[PDB]
Amino acid sequence: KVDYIAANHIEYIDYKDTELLKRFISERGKILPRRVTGTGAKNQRKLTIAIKRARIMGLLPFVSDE
Amino acid sequence: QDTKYEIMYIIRPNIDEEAKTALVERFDTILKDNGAEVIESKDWEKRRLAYEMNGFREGIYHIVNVTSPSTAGAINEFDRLAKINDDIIRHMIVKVE
Amino acid sequence: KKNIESGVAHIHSTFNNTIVMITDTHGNALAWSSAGSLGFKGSKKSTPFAAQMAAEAATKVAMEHGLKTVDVTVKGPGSGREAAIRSLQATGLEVTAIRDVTPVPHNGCRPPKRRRV
Amino acid sequence: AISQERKNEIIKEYARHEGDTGSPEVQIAVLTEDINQLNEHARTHKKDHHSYRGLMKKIGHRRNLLAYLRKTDIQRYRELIQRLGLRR
RNA sequence: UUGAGUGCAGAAGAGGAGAGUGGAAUUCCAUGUGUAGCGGUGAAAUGCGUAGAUAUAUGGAGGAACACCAGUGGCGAAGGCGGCUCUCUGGUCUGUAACUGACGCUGAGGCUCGAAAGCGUGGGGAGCAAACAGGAUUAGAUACCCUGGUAGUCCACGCCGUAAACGAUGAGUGCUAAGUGUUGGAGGGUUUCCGCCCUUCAGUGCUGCAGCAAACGCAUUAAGCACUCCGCCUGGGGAGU
Repeated sequence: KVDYIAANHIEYIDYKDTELLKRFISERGKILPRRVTGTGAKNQRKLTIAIKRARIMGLLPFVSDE
Repeated sequence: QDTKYEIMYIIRPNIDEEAKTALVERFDTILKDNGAEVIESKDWEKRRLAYEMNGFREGIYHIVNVTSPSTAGAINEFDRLAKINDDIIRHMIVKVE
Repeated sequence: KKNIESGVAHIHSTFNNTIVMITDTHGNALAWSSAGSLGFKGSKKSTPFAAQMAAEAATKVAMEHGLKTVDVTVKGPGSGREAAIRSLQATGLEVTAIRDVTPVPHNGCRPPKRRRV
Repeated sequence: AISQERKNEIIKEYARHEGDTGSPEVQIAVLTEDINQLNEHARTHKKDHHSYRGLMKKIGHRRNLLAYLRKTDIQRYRELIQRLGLRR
């Protein structure tokens, strides 16, 4: 019942579209489980791979609490 | 056939105007001379970082796409000089599909 | 002395003890207290009263040197985490921001054995 | 191992006629090529146990097809093994 | 040409080996502040500390495991595999129906793989911890509890070949009501369907009918109905001696 994120016919995550990517991190900086944000089955994987690539080149934080 | 690559890397802010260009062209060269087809180069964005790396908080984001055969040494030679250089913070080669 | 009037207070409380130290933003140490010093012993130093008295015996001294606001650092899963902050706000201070920092690893350590009693 | 280039190239030098992707001569030629390349890979990384197993399976399958080729005709069998050069 | 296999078109994956790389955390070290305790228990003690401890801030070093995503989810023949990127590499599934024409199944001896503990040779050593030491409880405690700590745990190449190595359920193949979720597909209608509905292939869980079972229960993922090939058993001890 929770609408899928990819209603817009998106194909490639590209691990750089940080605007596109902020929908799924925790307001603290963690990751949000599928059942929480109601996402796909193969979409749950590439999301994580993208953001893990991003968390190395600095385009995203590891910890955002301070 | 031949695969695809996106080689993004970081450059410090304290660069000059010439050093940047000489570095970029030098890497273009060492890319070519090992059988790469350097398609294009760009400068993504003058960005800061969400956390420091060594003594920096910002860096220039350059990027080049290149194709080559699999046994083409045009990648090993790149990383053999990127990670031993000085003005480059990090980098990440990725297959592009 | 020197009337810095701007600093941070740390809180660190195990299952069997509690401590509070107040320093500046850097922060070079200014004033601290603990239920260990206040005469309590052992089987009691983990009670929501020792927190009150440690907090008081620290703040009543620290604010002398000149200090009105402070920041709060809360480690230490325990039982004075609640009484301590309120007790700071009781003897006339300006607890303003509250951040919880508890060291959590990314799974690179071996904890000890489980206890069999 | 091989890619469609030589995979398609060889199946025309042992093709009995046009479109012989069956033809127990062609299958064993292809398997010979691939087990050669896998032998190379194994000599390189000689602790990849989870692929030496596939090597074994391919060897067995080629053995079986050879056995079948022999018990329906002999001249084909001999002429092929003299064409491919195997069978110690 | 239906079983098997190959071609052509697509799909998923913590399947394996090699080469580098990231952050958080614990600890040791350097320095600034800083004053009398810290830590531990059912209660206590041993212990570290005024040669300035715990705390706290900055930087450095080193080894190891990969927080969240994480799911009766995935892959592998089993043992098992979870940070990231690259080079080599195996297997499975759905579609089409080009092609060979039964090429199949099982499989004593043989060969390969084989958790953890263990041995050899050379490295490496942060945490944790058999042996060991000290402290406690006890009539006694060479044990449970606490403070330390050596081999080991990691890496390369050899060796050994064992687990409740478990679903205590050998493998191939075909037939016999339903309902319900979930991973990966291919088709058909509605269609912005990429959000429904219908048909089908492959795994994967729960309930349940015939039938079976000494009961407990199992039931298209049979422990039902049947054929083929293998292994094993015949009272408990003596003893896997």
